[PDB]
Amino acid sequence: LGKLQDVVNQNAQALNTLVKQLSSNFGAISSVLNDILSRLDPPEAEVQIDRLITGRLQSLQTYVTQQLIRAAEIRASANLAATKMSECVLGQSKRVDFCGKGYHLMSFPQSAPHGVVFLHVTYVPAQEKNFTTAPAICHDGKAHFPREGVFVSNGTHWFVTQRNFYEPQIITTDNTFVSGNCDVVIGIVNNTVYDPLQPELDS
Amino acid sequence: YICGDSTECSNLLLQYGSFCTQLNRALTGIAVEQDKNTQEVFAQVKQIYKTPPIKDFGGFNFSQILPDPSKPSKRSFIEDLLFNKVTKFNGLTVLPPLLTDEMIAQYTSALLAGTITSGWTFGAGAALQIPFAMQMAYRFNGIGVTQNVLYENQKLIANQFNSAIGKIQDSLSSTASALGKLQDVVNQNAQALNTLVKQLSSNFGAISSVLNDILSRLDPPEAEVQIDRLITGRLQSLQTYVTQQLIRAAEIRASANLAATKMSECVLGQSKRVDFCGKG
Amino acid sequence: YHLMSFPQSAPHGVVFLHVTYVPAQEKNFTTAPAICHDGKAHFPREGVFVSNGTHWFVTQRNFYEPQIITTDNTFVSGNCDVVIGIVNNTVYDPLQPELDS
Amino acid sequence: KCVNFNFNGLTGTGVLTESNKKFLPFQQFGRDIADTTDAVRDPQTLEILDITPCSFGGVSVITPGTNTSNQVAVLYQDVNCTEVNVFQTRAGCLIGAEHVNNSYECDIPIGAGICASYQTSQSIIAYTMSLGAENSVAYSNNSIAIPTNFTISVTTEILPVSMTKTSVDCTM
Ligand SMILES: *[C@@H]1O[C@H](CO)[C@@H](O[C@@H]2O[C@H](CO)[C@@H](O)[C@H](O)[C@H]2NC(C)=O)[C@H](O)[C@H]1NC(C)=O
Ligand SMILES: *[C@@H]1O[C@H](CO)[C@@H](O[C@@H]2O[C@H](CO)[C@@H](O)[C@H](O)[C@H]2NC(C)=O)[C@H](O)[C@H]1NC(C)=O
Ligand SMILES: *[C@@H]1O[C@H](CO)[C@@H](O[C@@H]2O[C@H](CO)[C@@H](O)[C@H](O)[C@H]2NC(C)=O)[C@H](O)[C@H]1NC(C)=O
Ligand SMILES: *[C@@H]1O[C@H](CO)[C@@H](O[C@@H]2O[C@H](CO)[C@@H](O)[C@H](O)[C@H]2NC(C)=O)[C@H](O)[C@H]1NC(C)=O
Ligand SMILES: *[C@@H]1O[C@H](CO)[C@@H](O[C@@H]2O[C@H](CO)[C@@H](O)[C@H](O)[C@H]2NC(C)=O)[C@H](O)[C@H]1NC(C)=O
Ligand SMILES: *[C@@H]1O[C@H](CO)[C@@H](O)[C@H](O)[C@H]1NC(C)=O
Ligand SMILES: *[C@@H]1O[C@H](CO)[C@@H](O)[C@H](O)[C@H]1NC(C)=O
Ligand SMILES: *[C@@H]1O[C@H](CO)[C@@H](O)[C@H](O)[C@H]1NC(C)=O
Ligand SMILES: *[C@@H]1O[C@H](CO)[C@@H](O)[C@H](O)[C@H]1NC(C)=O
Ligand SMILES: *[C@@H]1O[C@H](CO)[C@@H](O)[C@H](O)[C@H]1NC(C)=O
Ligand SMILES: *[C@@H]1O[C@H](CO)[C@@H](O)[C@H](O)[C@H]1NC(C)=O
Ligand SMILES: *[C@@H]1O[C@H](CO)[C@@H](O)[C@H](O)[C@H]1NC(C)=O
Ligand SMILES: *[C@@H]1O[C@H](CO)[C@@H](O)[C@H](O)[C@H]1NC(C)=O
Repeated sequence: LGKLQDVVNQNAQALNTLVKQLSSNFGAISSVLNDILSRLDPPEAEVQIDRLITGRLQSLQTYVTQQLIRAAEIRASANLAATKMSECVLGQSKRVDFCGKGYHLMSFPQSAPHGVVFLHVTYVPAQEKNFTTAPAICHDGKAHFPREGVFVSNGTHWFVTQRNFYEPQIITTDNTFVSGNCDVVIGIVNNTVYDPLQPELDS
Repeated sequence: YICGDSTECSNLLLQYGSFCTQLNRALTGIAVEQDKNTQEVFAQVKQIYKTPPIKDFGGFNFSQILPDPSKPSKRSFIEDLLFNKVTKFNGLTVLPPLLTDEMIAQYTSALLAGTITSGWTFGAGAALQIPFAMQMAYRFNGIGVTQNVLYENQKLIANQFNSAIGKIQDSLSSTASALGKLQDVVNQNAQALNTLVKQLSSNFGAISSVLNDILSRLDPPEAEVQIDRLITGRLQSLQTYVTQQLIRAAEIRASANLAATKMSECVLGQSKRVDFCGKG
Repeated sequence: YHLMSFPQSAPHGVVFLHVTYVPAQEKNFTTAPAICHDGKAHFPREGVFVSNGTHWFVTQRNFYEPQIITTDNTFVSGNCDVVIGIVNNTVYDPLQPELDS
Repeated sequence: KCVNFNFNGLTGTGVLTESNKKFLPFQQFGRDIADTTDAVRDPQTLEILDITPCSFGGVSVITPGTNTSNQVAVLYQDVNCTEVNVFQTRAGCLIGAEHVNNSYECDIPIGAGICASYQTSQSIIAYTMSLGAENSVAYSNNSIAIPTNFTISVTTEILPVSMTKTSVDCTM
């Protein structure tokens, strides 16, 4: 809870400092205001009290200025929080590392004293395999490309698969789009691409 | 700053109560949040990724933006240009950053080595190697440009990227005003410090602004009057400086949060936010 | 759901007229994660599976527009058994009547 | 050497040194931007002396928690150890910590790439911080790593929103 607890600590420390400053005499004979008033007639007391006023007012202006700058921090955090409410609770955030590390799924707000906590549920991928890969794939002169995802091979066989989770799909005109012909594509690989229609017509 | 080496003055600053301790706290929170800003911005990557020996990124040429082992501190070429373009004894000090500029350059190189070799993936999972030609075909897909428009233009795009990097070197070499933002942050801080220092030359109504003049000329019953004005004026100047610095620190923190967000969304990601990561 | 905005100036400010799509006339439907056909769990490519009661449809998510379910609105995965809350149906083959014809 | 001084009634404290500052025959003193005296002509031998500050720097006490140990280390900020186990950092002279060649993640930050921790008979070590484990991403023009599996994280984020609604009647 270091963030919220430090905000509570900061505010309490600001108040406790402002409170302690009542005891600081600012060059007046005493810091107990009623003591000055019960010691001194106004010809004398007004100088002493005016030193206390000048000190206390300067301390108060200080505290309020600190609180205005801190309120700007808190308000920037509140607008940030309201945005995570709007984008991650009421929605899903496409924005990398805005709502938790990983690809964001959802967030559950849990209230906390003078703040909010988001349980940012995030998909994080975690068990890789290495594969041989290609930008595109020649069939008969045509360079095929993956519609969604990526081309890969285990070694002997080529597959298309999603970007974010290995799922070897057999390569077919359903998951591939043609563009032009092989020659312009640096690093194209041969393969074959399945015709998902002709074996039905043959059958 | 207020009372340097005078006990006679240092006592009177205790009648002004807690002020010095909360000014030190305020400047300490400012100082600490610069390390925080720096780690929020750069330390978004948990491992120092590094580049391979063989730089065969499909025709793209990062040699100007990756480190060169020839460098004494392993900045890139362009980090060297940027470091060339951009440009005290009175209780004032400057604390070092936690990260040295070599650490910063090792992190920018990690972020960059991830970004080159692994796409967005090093932001989410572990860094996944992916060929740079194939990474750009995703980034074309990620702005609705159907990705054959990359490979069928691969050389042309490589030459445009390479040349555009070269124009950055020329612009940065020639045009010292390009760094006007950073140079203004530096200039503002230096101007504020020079102002803070110059306020030690100011009487504020005391018979001198050099404290030892008052203490060499005057006994305490008199000198307390004069030194209260120097305390008051110097303290009011210090509060002024610290308040300008707190507000400036909020502006820098907003800029850090913005940088951290471009780091996340556009280095570690690609951003769909129109005109957030450069026009286009 | 945001569409576009028109800026209008105002004294020391700006005003945006944020044109937004807001949906506003709900219908309740019986729904499923996926549809079993011949062993395969079909899923909607975009949209959701629904039924008025007796007939199953796929519809885009944000405006009820019933589409008859075919191979072309859908993607296969695996087979039925793993899927909690799957429902049966048929799923149409848009080649089959052309191939017979 | 750091001394108190008085030239003609100008008092101060500092390291007086011989200087290259070419005073013209009429000048007696030279001044800093701060109005403090930066150089002087000695009133019996008309050579020019710089006056420079007796060295100073913040005493940053590094400590593990008292809920762990009473052992402590001191960063004297900026100073050279010649003026003050002992070690020297770009941040200052570091005393009572033990320098270590191994690079750990940062525990207590000290500055200029130095961090400290309480470790193995234990001592406060100080070290050049690891920026995390160094990793060659296994790049090649035809190699890709695809994740075969996930973990559903529940990373938890904890934002201030309000702060406690104080008010103060300034009259009272
Ligand atoms: C690459 O993946 C393919 C498909 O999963 C593997 O090919 C199958 O191998 C088994 C025997 O191990 C056969 O029963 C299947 O009929 C094969 N399918 C096809 C389409 O040929 C292949 O073994 C894998 N190769 C490597 C090197 O991992
Ligand atoms: C992909 O396969 C084709 C054949 O289907 C290869 O083309 C042959 O390449 C040799 C050497 O250049 C020529 O002698 C033949 O005449 C080519 N045949 C045809 C029909 O073009 C091609 O080289 C392969 N390319 C890759 C990148 O694997
Ligand atoms: C990558 O770009 C750099 C410059 O941005 C190229 O370096 C120059 O290469 C020529 C020889 O081809 C040398 O004569 C120059 O002195 C180099 N310039 C500098 C500043 O080092 C480099 O050749 C490019 N490499 C590739 C593979 O594109
Ligand atoms: C669910 O929707 C279907 C399709 O609109 C309805 O089926 C049609 O019903 C009308 C008479 O109400 C017939 O003329 C059509 O021939 C039917 N079409 C088909 C494909 O069968 C169905 O009645 C609706 N059911 C409910 C409970 O709303
Ligand atoms: C979906 O339809 C299939 C048949 O087309 C159902 O499978 C039969 O279910 C009964 C009762 O469980 C079994 O006795 C039969 O042996 C099953 N036949 C086959 C081929 O598996 C299936 O239960 C239906 N699904 C649901 C959710 O009702
Ligand atoms: C992938 O294979 C290379 C072979 O050189 C190896 O260095 C690397 O560690 C492997 N990566 C993973 C995630 O297994
Ligand atoms: C990959 O790099 C090697 C040399 O490092 C080169 O021989 C090969 O042709 C390249 N292949 C692709 C697909 O880019
Ligand atoms: C949906 O059906 C249930 C039946 O109990 C009802 O409670 C609910 O209000 C209905 N909603 C709409 C929008 O028709
Ligand atoms: C829905 O939930 C009820 C219990 O709440 C359960 O009996 C039923 O089988 C479930 N149906 C589906 C299709 O998941
Ligand atoms: C200091 O006194 C000596 C004689 O004791 C004399 O020679 C010297 O000139 C004096 N210094 C100056 C500045 O005249
Ligand atoms: C603090 O000390 C108590 C025992 O006095 C122990 O239970 C607790 O785990 C300690 N916490 C830390 C952070 O060392
Ligand atoms: C430290 O101080 C001595 C003089 O005491 C000096 O000779 C030495 O060069 C200094 N070392 C560094 C690295 O500053
Ligand atoms: C650090 O490493 C060197 C060898 O490079 C070794 O001689 C030295 O004793 C080590 N110092 C410490 C404090 O570990």
